[PDB]
Amino acid sequence: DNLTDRLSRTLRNISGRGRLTEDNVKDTLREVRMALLEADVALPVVREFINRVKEKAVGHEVNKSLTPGQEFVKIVRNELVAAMGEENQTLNLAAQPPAVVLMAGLQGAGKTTSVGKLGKFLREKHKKKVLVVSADVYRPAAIKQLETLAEQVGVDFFPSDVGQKPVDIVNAALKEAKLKFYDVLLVDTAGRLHVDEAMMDEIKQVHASINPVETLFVVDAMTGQDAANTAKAFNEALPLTGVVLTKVDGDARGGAALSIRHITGKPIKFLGVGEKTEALEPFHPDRIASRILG
Ligand SMILES: Nc1nc2c(ncn2[C@@H]2O[C@H](COP(=O)(O)OP(=O)(O)O)[C@@H](OP(=O)(O)OP(=O)(O)O)[C@H]2O)c(=O)[nH]1
Ligand SMILES: [Mg+2]
Repeated sequence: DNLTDRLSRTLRNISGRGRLTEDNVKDTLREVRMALLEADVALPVVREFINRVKEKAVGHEVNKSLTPGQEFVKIVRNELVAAMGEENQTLNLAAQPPAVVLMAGLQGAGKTTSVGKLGKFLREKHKKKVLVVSADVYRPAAIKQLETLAEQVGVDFFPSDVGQKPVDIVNAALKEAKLKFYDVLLVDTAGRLHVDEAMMDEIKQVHASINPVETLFVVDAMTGQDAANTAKAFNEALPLTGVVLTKVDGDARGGAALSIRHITGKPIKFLGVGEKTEALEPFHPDRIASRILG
């Protein structure tokens, strides 16, 4: 990423210094603010991050250590993690089976792909008997896409077709999920390229009839700051439990990851890091912060 190089260079010079002047701390923070802003991180997030470092990096606290540069570096890390999220947020599949995970996103965010990815993760790493279904009757080849995905990853597919109504489709799928003791039902959805009441009304009807335990917004990382604004929109119309940030491999900037948790107020739970089925990665903020700073 270009954020990783910029921050790592700015921090590296400070680490060696055995004492940091207040001007030295202020100058380094201005360079950090520019790097995050250049990475499409939202100003509300950058502003709060810089203020939190400044308060904790007062020279008295930083200069007390024998490695003041090191102490400053590791404040920046701690506050980056705080912005990206709280520890690891997982899906609650511990409630009454079947566990319904309803997935939303605008078209091309990668929700259908992510449906597959998640089903492989739940069966392989959690030994969950999984069933998936598609309420995207607007594109026919889409339903097939899920079907093909479901066999590559080894979950079960509940069939649907163009003529039928999304509410009827998920009601059938839950009924069936109960009858064969499935652990989770993942429910794919249609996307409209914009968060419009047309899209929200359909999701909220599905959502209402099927009481999902997790509502996951799939958002595309290479839309940068829009990802947070798009998810803040869906969240305002129908509350989210988690976000899946897809196409992280190609962004090369970041910012959606730093921005989503604080703009939306809900966590990034998963992270799409490849076109392949294996490329789903639970979101651990500590690991991401470490990579950004080296
Ligand atoms: N690099 C990368 N790509 C991802 C990731 N997740 C999804 N994609 C890509 O997103 C594209 C759209 O996926 P869909 O699953 O159809 O998205 P949708 O359900 O929201 O409509 C796919 O591209 P496609 O159909 O192969 O081509 P195109 O649609 O991009 O033209 C897929 O390969 C990811 O984590 N990393
Ligand atoms: Mg689709």
